[PDB]
Amino acid sequence: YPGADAETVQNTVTQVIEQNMNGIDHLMYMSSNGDSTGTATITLTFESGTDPDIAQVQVQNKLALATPLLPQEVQQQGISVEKASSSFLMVVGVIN
Amino acid sequence: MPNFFIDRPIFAWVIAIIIMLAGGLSILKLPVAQYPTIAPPAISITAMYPGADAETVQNTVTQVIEQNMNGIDHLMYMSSNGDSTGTATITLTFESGTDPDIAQVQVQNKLALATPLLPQEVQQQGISVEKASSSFLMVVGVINTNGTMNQDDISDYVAANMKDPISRTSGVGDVQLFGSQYAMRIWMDPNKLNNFQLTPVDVISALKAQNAQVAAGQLGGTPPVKGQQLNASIIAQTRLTNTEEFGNILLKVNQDGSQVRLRDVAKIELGGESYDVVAKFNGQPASGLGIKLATGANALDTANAIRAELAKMEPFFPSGMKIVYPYDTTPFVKISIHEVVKTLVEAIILVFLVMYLFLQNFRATLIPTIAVPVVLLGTFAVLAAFGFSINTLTMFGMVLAIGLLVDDAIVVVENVERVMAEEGLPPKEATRKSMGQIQGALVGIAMVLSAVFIPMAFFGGSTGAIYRQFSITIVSAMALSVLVALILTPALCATMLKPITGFFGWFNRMFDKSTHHYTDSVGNILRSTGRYLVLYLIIVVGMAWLFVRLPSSFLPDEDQGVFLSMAQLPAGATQERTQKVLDEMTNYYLTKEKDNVESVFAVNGFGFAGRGQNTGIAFVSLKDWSQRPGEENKVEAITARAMGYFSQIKDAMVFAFNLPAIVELGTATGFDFELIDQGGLGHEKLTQARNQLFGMVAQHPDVLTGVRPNGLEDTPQFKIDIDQEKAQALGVSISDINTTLGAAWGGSYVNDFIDRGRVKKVYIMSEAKYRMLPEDIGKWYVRGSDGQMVPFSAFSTSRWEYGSPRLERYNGLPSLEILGQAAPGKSTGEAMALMEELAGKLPSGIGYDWTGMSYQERLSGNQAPALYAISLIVVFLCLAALYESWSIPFSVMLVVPLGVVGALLAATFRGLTNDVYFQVGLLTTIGLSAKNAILIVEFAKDLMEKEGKGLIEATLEAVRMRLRPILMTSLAFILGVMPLVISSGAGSGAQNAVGTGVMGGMVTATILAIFFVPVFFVVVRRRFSK
Amino acid sequence: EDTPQFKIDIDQEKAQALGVSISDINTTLGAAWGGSYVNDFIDRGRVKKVYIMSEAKYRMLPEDIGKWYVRGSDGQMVPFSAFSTSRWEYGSPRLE
Amino acid sequence: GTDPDIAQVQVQNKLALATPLLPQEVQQQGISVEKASSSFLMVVGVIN
Amino acid sequence: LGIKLATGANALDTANAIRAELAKMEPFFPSGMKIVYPYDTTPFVKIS
Amino acid sequence: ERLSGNQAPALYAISLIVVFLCLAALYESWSIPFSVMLVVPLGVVGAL
Amino acid sequence: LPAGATQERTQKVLDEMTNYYLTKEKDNVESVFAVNGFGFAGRGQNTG
Ligand SMILES: CCCCCCCCCCCCCCCCCCCCCCC(=O)O[C@H](COC(=O)CCCCCCCCCC)COP(=O)(O)OC[C@H](O)CO
Repeated sequence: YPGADAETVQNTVTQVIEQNMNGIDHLMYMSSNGDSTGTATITLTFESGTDPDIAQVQVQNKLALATPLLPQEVQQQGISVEKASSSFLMVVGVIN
Repeated sequence: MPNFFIDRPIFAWVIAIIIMLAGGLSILKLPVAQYPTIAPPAISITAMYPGADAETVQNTVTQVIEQNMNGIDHLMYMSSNGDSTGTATITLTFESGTDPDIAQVQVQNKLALATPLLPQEVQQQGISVEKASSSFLMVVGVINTNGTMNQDDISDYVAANMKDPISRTSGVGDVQLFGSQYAMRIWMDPNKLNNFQLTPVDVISALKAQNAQVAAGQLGGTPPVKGQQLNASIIAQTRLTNTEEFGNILLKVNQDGSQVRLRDVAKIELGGESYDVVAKFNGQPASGLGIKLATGANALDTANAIRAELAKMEPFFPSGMKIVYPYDTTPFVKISIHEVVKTLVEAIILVFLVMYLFLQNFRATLIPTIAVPVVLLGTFAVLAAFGFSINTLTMFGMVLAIGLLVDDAIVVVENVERVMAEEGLPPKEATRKSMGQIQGALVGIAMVLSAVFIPMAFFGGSTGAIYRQFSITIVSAMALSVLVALILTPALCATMLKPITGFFGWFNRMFDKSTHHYTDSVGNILRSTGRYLVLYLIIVVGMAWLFVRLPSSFLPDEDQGVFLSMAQLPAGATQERTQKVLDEMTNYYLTKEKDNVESVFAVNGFGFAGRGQNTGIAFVSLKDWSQRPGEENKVEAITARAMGYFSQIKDAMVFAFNLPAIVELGTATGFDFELIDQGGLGHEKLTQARNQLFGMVAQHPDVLTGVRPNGLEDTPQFKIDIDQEKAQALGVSISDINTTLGAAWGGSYVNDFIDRGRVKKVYIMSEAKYRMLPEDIGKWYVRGSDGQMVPFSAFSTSRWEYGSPRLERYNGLPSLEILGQAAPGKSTGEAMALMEELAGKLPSGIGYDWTGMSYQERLSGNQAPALYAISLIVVFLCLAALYESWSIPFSVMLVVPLGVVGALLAATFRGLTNDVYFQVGLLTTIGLSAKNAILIVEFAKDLMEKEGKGLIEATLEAVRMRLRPILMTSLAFILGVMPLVISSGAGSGAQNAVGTGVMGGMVTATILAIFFVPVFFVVVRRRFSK
Repeated sequence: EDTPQFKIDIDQEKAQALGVSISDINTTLGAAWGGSYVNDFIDRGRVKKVYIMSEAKYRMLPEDIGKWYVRGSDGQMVPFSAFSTSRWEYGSPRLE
Repeated sequence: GTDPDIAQVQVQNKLALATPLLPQEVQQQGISVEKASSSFLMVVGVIN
Repeated sequence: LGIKLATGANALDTANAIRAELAKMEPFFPSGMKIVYPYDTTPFVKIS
Repeated sequence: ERLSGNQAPALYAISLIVVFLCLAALYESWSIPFSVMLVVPLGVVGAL
Repeated sequence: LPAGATQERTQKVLDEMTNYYLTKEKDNVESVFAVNGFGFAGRGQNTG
């Protein structure tokens, strides 16, 4: 949500998406945040053994219902759904 | 195996304990729902194009979406319709068993690719893809008692506060809000706009600018300057949030310098997104929440959680705002589950009582009491393993299977008791000898019942799913009953039973004399076997007569506590007239039926055939069943009385009806006929062909009855057509004219604004009084090139034309859905064939097709007889295997007509139909009668072989030994099913359908088999001897 | 933790008093201070972005706001000082 | 062994992020993400 | 129409479905029309 | 970690019950499993 | 770094950290890849 702050992002984007992203099968918890650059991140952790592909499909389905309620700028920018990990496998530094 | 566990009772107890633990854990972890997924997955696409008519919607939205629905797997058919409110609906029905999530995501992906082609207004509104085959667990209506705030305020309150807690409640898989949050509504005034020489184009342009977001950047952001110390984020927010701020928008500055603010040419206030629908609850403004149960969630727990949350939020509501529950399916589910559990417990108690009456000792009676619960718990564990739930179908499957379980336990225990009493053996040796007489029969019967029930699970469609629930439940129960009969009950008989005047003396003497008389009767019958084969043929002919003359059905209608009633005013009727009609309906319901009706949720501007201002609905909710005694207080009687009253309303076509048995599905009665346009003949030609077909079906009242459309007829419309020559001569752009007309009379969604931390729409539309009559077109002016104001009457012409308020398509072609049902006493197949024949005489370029229920009927009719043939062949092969002969099985397959006769007689006399419960009851009756015949024939054959007895002597001994367990099982099952037959309370339609057929079948089978099976055995043995 | 935020308020009434468009003000501020991604170009056979932004030394201090001029309706330049004011307020750079 | 449904879902999800950058003519014409190959199963000629 | 096969689909089932779909279209063809099949790879599978 | 700590006791209870049932089934008695199931506290004390 | 810190101060702190790792822990530490302006707790010029 370019040009927004944390409060506006939380009120108008993260809160709207969180409402619909709820009741998905094998959902265990979800934590979201929005920074001063206008970016909202919502992370949904599912039960162990859940199929990540079907989980992503359901997340996409629920999110698409929540899209028409967001600010038009968010629609223009686009919303990306992809499986997430926290820790790096490796870092490949390059020097001269 | 029985001999293995006769000497190892502890291992049998360990197995029983494992089964009990698995069943208890599964019961603790099984979902509870009224019904499972029956209807095929249907995904619905909804697109809103405000201010548009049916042709505009169909041409700009529905046609474009329908042309881009390629590469979606397992698609059965597709239908759509765009109504005059500006809403386009496209429904994609997929083959049964399709993954709903995959289907929905595929549809969404195709629509996301095909969205850039839609009008900017449709894209800005948003297109919704969602599952349409789901049903609402409950509807939570929120009303106002004081009468301070209208329904827009209530909808905003529920959206802002009540949606989040309800959505995050455990088990709530989806929450749908009936209504919408606020929206800044701007009501323009043409007189004032012309006063300052302005246009709705100018208001749209001056509203789009303000309330934008600026990426103001960052103070000291990278790449910095060497030595920077402070880094801060710049926040530039020129936002508008109040009505006063919106009224301060500047549109013009006159020559003298004065400023023309927005409030000078408009009335700005907070309103609703749309005003099409007005919902009331007993006459008060209301909103609502459509709560849908999740996947694998417990319905009762979810309902309790929702109620607890709503009660928690009660103290914080505004003044005089309360919660009401017009619709709720939890009380019915709870009553049904309790009734089934009570039936099972009563069946176990009755088994105990009959066992003590006949065997006369407590040690024997305790054994079935231990055996049957083990089988039930194992059945629950198996259901859990198969992904099933605890719903009406599986519960009634258990109730129907409670006959096989008690039959198995009774057979084993009674055989052991008879062996002990007659041969004077100890319990262990008597059990070992007894299990050697029936252990092969139990396996043969397991195979035979598997063959009888499994093929029923291979049907297709909605009926396929309904039959699969019953088939899996009953087959699992029977398999566990047979496994337990070979493992546990032999051990219990070996260890528990002890070696072997008054009322019991009298009963014993009476039963001994009865058995003597019965054996004498059978002996007399076997001397004239030829005479009684004619009686068997007469009975079979009567069975065929009753079966052909028995009306067919799908499921019995039930009193769920609620029913519907919808009005339909003539074409052109407005919202006030429909509200008057709905108020009359509500007054009738709350005055005449005050002792039956608890609330009326009158939804104005809504409908099922088609939305509009001239239609309405009322979800009448009745009181608790305990407050509605008698048949006069049920839903059917209330509906009939209302129909009697509503026929006098000479203002609308008001008629009430009950809900379907499965709301997920539709009526499921009659046929669904679509009249497609396969030659591009237009709407007029298609309507003429539909009228011609209606004229044709009117000539066959004996085959087709109640054939009617499922859509709205053509209605008058106001045609205003701009004149290009005059518009250009006066220097008026067509874009300006179209924007002015659309924004003034249909409304425009300009941009959004942030109020109380929520992004809310901004709408501009004319004030009500300036867009009501054809004479109001001349009140609106559009600015010319030179700055002069030109009225719509100087370059436009107006006339009244005709057009459809709701257009339809089927599989991408224009369509006209036609509904109806077959005349009494005629199968729906004949009505479908007649409709196909009559639709073939219609003009060239006009086709047809069958949708929904008719689709499923074709699919299942393609399957009906092959499964029966396979079942019969497999049963015959299993019986030939068991009896070691190709001819003996016919003495066991000829008992099938015996129980069916009784089932048909009971259904006919009681005036029931051939619904699904009837078929399942028939199958269980056939299975149990076949079990009895199998045991009789096997005992006779074993006597005739091992002990070298004669044919007649062996038959007589077999029937004498088998009489008692047959009577015990029949009495126990009949008594255990009698409450279902007599039940007439809540959800008693399914109970009666399940119980009456079973009771009649058991009565006739018990009376007839004991006298006919020996006849069949003797005749077959005589015929095929050498 | 909470960070200072340089809130700048645009007096629209004064903006039209001097004949300066709000759209022009927004575009000038965004492009000058936050940088604007205009379009792409081909660099050695790879598509890369084109960015426009103020030089570092002109977007550092709060008084650098008044160094930026926006053309009025009649073609006369107007500084941001003539139709805007700014203040410092605290806020959260990232809410959770 | 890859699931074609999930493969198409992921491909289209990644495409949805690049679509805003494409020209307007491309989007107006319409982008299609089919799960098929370069070879033809069959051809159905129609003549008068 | 050059028909391609969705990945993971059965060629013979798809060909049967297409040939059954066309049978619903022939009745409405304007006089002179005729469906001709100049290329098909499923008959080889069936006959082999 | 909280989930593991919460579900630890049920694991021990079900494991002990299953071992007792298996011993009773194998040894055809309710008393020999008891004689064998009283030795578990003698190993757990050592582990602790 | 404190709220409102700039890139230079974070880079100075990261340089201190790298110098410590490569001087005090030169026996155990082999390489330090200091990324300025990046973190797992949100982005910013005060983080590294
Ligand atoms: C202790 C635990 C025990 C648990 C046991 C549970 C077992 C339950 C398993 C049940 C699993 C079924 C799920 C399937 C669901 C998808 C079905 C798809 C529909 C199409 C099928 C039509 C068909 O395939 O149906 C005909 C096919 O055969 C048959 O039913 C087979 C009959 C099986 C007999 C079993 C006997 C076992 C005892 C032997 C000792 C073919 O005929 P068609 O119906 O296709 O059409 C006919 C027209 O000629 C053309 O239309």
